[PDB]
Amino acid sequence: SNSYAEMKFYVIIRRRPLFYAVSLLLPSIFLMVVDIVGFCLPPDSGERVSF
Amino acid sequence: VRLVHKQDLQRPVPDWLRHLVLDRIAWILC
Repeated sequence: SNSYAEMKFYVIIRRRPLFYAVSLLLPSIFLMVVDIVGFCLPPDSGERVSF
Repeated sequence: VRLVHKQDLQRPVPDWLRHLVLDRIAWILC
């Protein structure tokens, strides 16, 4: 005995994976290659551990 | 720092001894 009218609007939005790209993957690979540089340090030095 | 260290191994190769301690030394001195 009581019916109401609905008009739905589905707004569909997609994110732009650019601002979150650099801010995420770049520092990770940076510290990664810095660690790779860190392997070149001889175990005898001792500064490798602190590295 | 990998180059200069006491690891009780090896000897300086003459081929790269002349290239660095002789030639590059004169090149750097000037």
